[PDB]
Amino acid sequence: QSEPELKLESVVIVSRAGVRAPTKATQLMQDVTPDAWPTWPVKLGWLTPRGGELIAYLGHYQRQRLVADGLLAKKGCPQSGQVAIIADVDERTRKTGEAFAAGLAPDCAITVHTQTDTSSPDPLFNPLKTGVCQLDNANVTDAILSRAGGSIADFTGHRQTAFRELERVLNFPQSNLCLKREKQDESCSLTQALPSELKVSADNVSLTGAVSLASMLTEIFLLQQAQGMPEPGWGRITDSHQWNTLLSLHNAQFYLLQRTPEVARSRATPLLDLIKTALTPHPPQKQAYGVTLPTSVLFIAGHDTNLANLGGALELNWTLPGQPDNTPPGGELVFERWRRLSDNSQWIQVSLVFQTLQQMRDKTPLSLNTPPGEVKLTLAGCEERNAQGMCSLAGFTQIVNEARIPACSL
Ligand SMILES: O=P(O)(O)O[C@H]1[C@H](OP(=O)(O)O)[C@@H](OP(=O)(O)O)[C@H](OP(=O)(O)O)[C@@H](OP(=O)(O)O)[C@H]1OP(=O)(O)O
Ligand SMILES: [Hg+2]
Ligand SMILES: [Hg+2]
Ligand SMILES: [Hg+2]
Ligand SMILES: [Hg+2]
Repeated sequence: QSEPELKLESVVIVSRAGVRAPTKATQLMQDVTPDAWPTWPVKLGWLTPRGGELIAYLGHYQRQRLVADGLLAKKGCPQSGQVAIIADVDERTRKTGEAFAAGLAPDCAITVHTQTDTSSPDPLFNPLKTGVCQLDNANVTDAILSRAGGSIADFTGHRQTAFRELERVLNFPQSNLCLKREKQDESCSLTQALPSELKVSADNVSLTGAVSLASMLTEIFLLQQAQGMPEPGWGRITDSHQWNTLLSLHNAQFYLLQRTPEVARSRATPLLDLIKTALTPHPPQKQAYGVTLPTSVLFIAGHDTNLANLGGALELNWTLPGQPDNTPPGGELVFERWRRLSDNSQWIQVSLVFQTLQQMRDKTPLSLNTPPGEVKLTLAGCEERNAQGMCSLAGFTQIVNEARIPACSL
């Protein structure tokens, strides 16, 4: 029987938090629709129990997957430290780490380590906001505008079809924002009523107006769907095409603010350092978060911006068949180090593991038989590859060292 020529030696999963209630409920959100937003079973921004179950499924899947690759034992709790879990201080990320452990090894109580000070943000997930490093305002401004085609106006102008789809879903024409508008000489328009401007500072970047609103609203519609609510978008979202059109507004914002290299590299450096050190073979030692690296499996509960920052920084591009959100709740950026038995050389494979929107809607349990979606990624900047398209450890290490911003390391 043909035997595998590669042996899995280490896995690093950067995961976005699972399904959660929208993070805010502003007046603007109510003014763009005459309808009422459906309420959620948990506080704003918190993980819903269904979201935890969905993450638990991925945890269950990963356990089966890793067992077949012989990295984890089929029975019992993983050895001490064999599995390490790190999470951002947010309630949803902490709970996502807990839901993953529960699914990976039920009743095994794998600790979910976070920064000790839980009332302060963790720079690992955003060194910009905590002041670890700064963005070059002038350079970032030019890079974002450049990728926008010169202006936000031209950017949004190319996505009016998607904006009109959102307006339709919101029944925008019959909203307070529309009715109480004075310049009623022209038709009501989200992009016109809320001009979008690029804001750039040393610690942050943002798009005001319709761009950021549309990006948040469409994500909420996705959240309603994944949460299993009766009629997302008030029943006005009836087919896959509409889902894609709507979410494209969401992916569009991330393309500008989170994938742009001038922002991504800085914002992803701490995570790049962690990932590299965890994937690089070396003597174990209690490190950051009280975790010992390297180890078999490291699961990091982060956010969608983290996945996008890492994609931009590593030049990893992807689209997820069945999932309109490129960085969906529970989505996992998976890094694996495989050793080639023939010569003991080290290789790194990157992929994006995720649940399709329907698998979230139907809350379908996962397993090797019913696996979640998975896309094998290709590091666009890697030259030295093996038969299976993986990048050599040296190649990967070169890519990370050139991408990271030293000034942003922790
Ligand atoms: O960590 P927070 O301070 O609570 O900020 C959150 C978080 O963004 P980050 O990646 O910067 O952490 C959400 O991302 P997830 O944790 O869900 O992965 C994002 O939600 P979306 O981008 O998916 O919509 C949301 O933004 P939003 O206003 O659209 O809810 C945003 O909140 P802020 O805009 O206030 O920073
Ligand atoms: Hg800890
Ligand atoms: Hg280490
Ligand atoms: Hg996202
Ligand atoms: Hg998202």
